[PDB]
Amino acid sequence: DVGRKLIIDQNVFIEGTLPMGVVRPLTEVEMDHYREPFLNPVDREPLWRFPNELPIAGEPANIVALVEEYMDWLHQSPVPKLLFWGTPGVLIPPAEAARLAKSLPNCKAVDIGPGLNLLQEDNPDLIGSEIARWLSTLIGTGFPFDPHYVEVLGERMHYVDVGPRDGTPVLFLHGNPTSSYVWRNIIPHVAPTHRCIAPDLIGMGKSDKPDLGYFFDDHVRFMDAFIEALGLEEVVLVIHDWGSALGFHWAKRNPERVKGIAFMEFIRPIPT
Repeated sequence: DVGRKLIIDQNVFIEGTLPMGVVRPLTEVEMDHYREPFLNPVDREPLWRFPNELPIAGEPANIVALVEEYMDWLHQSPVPKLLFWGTPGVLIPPAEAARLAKSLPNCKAVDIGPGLNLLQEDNPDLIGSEIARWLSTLIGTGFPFDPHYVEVLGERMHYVDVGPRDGTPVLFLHGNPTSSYVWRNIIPHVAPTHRCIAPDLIGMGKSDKPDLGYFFDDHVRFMDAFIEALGLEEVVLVIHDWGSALGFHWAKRNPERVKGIAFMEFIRPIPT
């Protein structure tokens, strides 16, 4: 497979596909932070498995059914929702995003303007502040955060933990091919009032990277165990890309524990 050779050996997903998910040009110091987890090609299996797990034309059936179920849940749920989107987008066209805010119950839409997939890198000030104005009702290239580590299923996962200890914590779930680094400029707009937790997915960021196939079920197992390892009860979700698949799948299974979902460029079944 030549496609797999480019993603694994030539790192095309990091050096090519990821810059095509941001409208503005990144800097070499920002790209160094996205490169650092995947310096060794043997650590790049998540970069290849994630797009091969996308729900496209009814395959893979296990993902398509899972995503259909939480999309069905989201349309039935009264949980407050906040939907960011940009033009032209990547996973969500601007027309389908605005139509989704109509159909979803209790959903506020936010036009961010210019955006592809990494809307956090194009306009982190609108996203972080509109989240803060939303939680009330209920640029930096470094990573200035203390590394917290918790043992999960025999492996060790890294996460960001800032903000007050009381109240409802806010769980930030990144996607492919990022890490908690993608929330570095959103978190400061929320940390002064609400606890902010931003884990790195297993095999990504600073978390441990075992010899796994890194299917979606692998992330589900590790993210379920992460949330119980931290002792989180009720949470607010801020989810993006494949993190939205984890966030929505966990919210569908534990709807009484979710107080609000802010999402953008999320996972949905694609007919063609």
